[PDB]
Amino acid sequence: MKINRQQYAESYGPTVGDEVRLADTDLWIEVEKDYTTYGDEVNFGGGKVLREGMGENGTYTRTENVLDLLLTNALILDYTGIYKADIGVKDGYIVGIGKGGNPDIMDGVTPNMIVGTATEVIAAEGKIVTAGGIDTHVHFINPDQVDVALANGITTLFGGGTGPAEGSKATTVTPGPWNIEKMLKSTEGLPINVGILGKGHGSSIAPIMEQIDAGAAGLKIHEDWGATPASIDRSLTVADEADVQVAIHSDTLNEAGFLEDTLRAINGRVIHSFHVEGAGGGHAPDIMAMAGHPNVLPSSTNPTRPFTVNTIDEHLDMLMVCHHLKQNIPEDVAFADSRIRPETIAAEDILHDLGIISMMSTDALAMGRAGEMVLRTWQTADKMKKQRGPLAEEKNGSDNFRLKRYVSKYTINPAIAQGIAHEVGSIEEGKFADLVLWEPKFFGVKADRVIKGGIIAYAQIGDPSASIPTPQPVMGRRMYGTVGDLIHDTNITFMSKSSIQQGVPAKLGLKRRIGTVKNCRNIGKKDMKWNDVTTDIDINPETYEVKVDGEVLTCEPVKELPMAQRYFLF
Amino acid sequence: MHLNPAEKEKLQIFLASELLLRRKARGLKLNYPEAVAIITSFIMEGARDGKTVAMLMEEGKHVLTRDDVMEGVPEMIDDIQAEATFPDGTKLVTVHNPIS
Amino acid sequence: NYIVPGEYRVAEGEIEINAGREKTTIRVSNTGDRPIQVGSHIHFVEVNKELLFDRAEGIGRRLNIPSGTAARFEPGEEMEVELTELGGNREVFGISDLTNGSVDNKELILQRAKELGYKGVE
Ligand code: NI
Ligand code: NI
Repeated sequence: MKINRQQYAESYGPTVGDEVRLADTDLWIEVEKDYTTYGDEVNFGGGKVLREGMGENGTYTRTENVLDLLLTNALILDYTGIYKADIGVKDGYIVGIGKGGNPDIMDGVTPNMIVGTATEVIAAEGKIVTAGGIDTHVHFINPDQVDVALANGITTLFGGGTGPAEGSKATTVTPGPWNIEKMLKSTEGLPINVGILGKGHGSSIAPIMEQIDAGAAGLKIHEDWGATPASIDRSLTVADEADVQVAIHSDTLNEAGFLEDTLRAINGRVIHSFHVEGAGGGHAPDIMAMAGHPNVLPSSTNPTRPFTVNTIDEHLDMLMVCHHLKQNIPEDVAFADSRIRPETIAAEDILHDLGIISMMSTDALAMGRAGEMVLRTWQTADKMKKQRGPLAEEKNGSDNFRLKRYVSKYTINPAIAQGIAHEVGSIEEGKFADLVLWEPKFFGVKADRVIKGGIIAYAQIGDPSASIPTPQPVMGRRMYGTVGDLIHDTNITFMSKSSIQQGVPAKLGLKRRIGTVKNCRNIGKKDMKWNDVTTDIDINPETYEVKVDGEVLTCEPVKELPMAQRYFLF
Repeated sequence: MHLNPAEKEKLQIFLASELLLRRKARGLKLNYPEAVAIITSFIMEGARDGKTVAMLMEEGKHVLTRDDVMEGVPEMIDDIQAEATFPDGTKLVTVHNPIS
Repeated sequence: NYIVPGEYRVAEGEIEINAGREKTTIRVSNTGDRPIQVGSHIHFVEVNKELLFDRAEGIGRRLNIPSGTAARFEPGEEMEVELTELGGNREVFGISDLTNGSVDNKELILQRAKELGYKGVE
């Protein structure tokens, strides 16, 4: 018996060789492979297949290969591939990617993906499923930023801050043992994974290190606290001992050094270079040349993504507010102004496209939009397809290679950089079930459902007083995963090894899952999935022209983007 | 007033429709959320007027046409559902493919 | 061209379901007075007792129809359906409790079926 492809895709989501448009972009992803057995597809509903004695096994207890949750017929978009599969979750973790159902009567059932009495079902047929976004440049300034991030598919917030204090409004820093402990306790009520960065500043080891022992998951070196050769050096020495990542916002002022001085202080050690283009901060004008080095893990923040006709005009006042500058101070204005360059922003687009800048991040509330990391990643990929064409690496009008390059910037690469990719960052077996479903029409704009540790945490859903959940108003709402003590089991607080070994979680009464930061000192640019290019980046000091391999990297600002006015109410 | 949860929430649909109607009156092609709001508030107000569910299921297809909205908006909206207090109590109105 | 956000561009060709499995066409009658709708993955011999058909020809089989669809029999309606073979371990448990094991045990299945009044045990 045969089903035409149009009808097949309508019923079960797309299969091998079918292509899906991403939102209202010009990007097309193609199904690369499909783990199903045609005719034994799992589905749930009245008179469907996942029913006792049929696609649901009525024999096995939960421990015997039965899933807690089966996502049926997902179109996975991940660094590991773009393919069709069932996703099986158990104990909060992804335990099987393959084909779920009942081995009694179905062919090809992955052995640990049995739908049994214990199995909950989420229908993903027709959806695109990605890992939760990993935002490693977060300022904790306003607790309302968490729903904003969940709504655009972000499930991990790494950064610093104590609320709307000027230190935190400028810098991703939670300074010292007490602020750290306070924010670890606060984190117990935030329905997202969190990792906290200590102040990466000091000329002695102990003041820096005690932050790591107190529970920080990494360090931030920021010029507003003095991004000197000493603070850089001491922070990397702490990090190398503690096995945590250091993020840097370097000395824009070139006050104690130029870029080559910062690199000399870094001394080949691993470091995550935040907002590498430099509008968000860094040696003027040539901080973006850090993204060519093998020991640098380079990220962009999002207000320069991608290069548009209004990008430059918004930047002056934004910067002045974030860094507590005064327009009535000319050197303040000069400092601000030196950071804002069309030349480097235009080249930043291309560097992303070439896999030279490996990661995206928001910079939430301190020159960055908490809910637009995923959004602007896809806008950039779309603008690059339009201006530069499909990449050479693609096959048959599909944008799969670009899609894998770009999805990696906000999922697996930030996780790798932070030392948390054993837990999160991708849809792989063994990793925490942080999953985002998207309708293709809303891909990258508004997440359908956000799954945190195997339970839906956030959903676009309608009137709670209605007969069914689809009537208006459909809006993003926290779900049962955020409620009561479930908030503890579905979210991870990432901490250093020494704080975990010193019993900080018990000391502070933390009930959240505790994740271990590890393996971040022996990684480099080569470990950035699909974004591993090292090269000599030349930035002309007088014209700010960017060159790679002898060629100028330039492109035009666009007047319009997709994933914008078709979707947003404001 | 004794507002319950739904009454408070549904006020925002009326407000979003008012917003979208001003945008349409100054000549803009409406986007997705705007078009949904307009048709949703149309339904709820129609229920307040005492129209039947069957009437609104059909009237809902003629509130906005494809030239009212941006490219691709018609095909984004498979249906619009809304519940409101009719003369006979709360009922659900499902408008299939409201914009052609 | 006209953008429909999230639209598919499906490949060419057709999907053959239950490929490589024996197919069998049988005639089935709803002898009851209320409608009976049978899903794609129910062991066919274990369907409602009032469906009349050669019950032996349902053993180890199910409807050869797209996963999640069904065959609907109105009261008194007789029609032909095509079956396919169960796959996997070819075991059936629960449902109407006619098999609870290998579907190879025809003999036992038919005996239970007949005893409980499942029509058509030949
Ligand atoms: Ni910065
Ligand atoms: Ni920042």
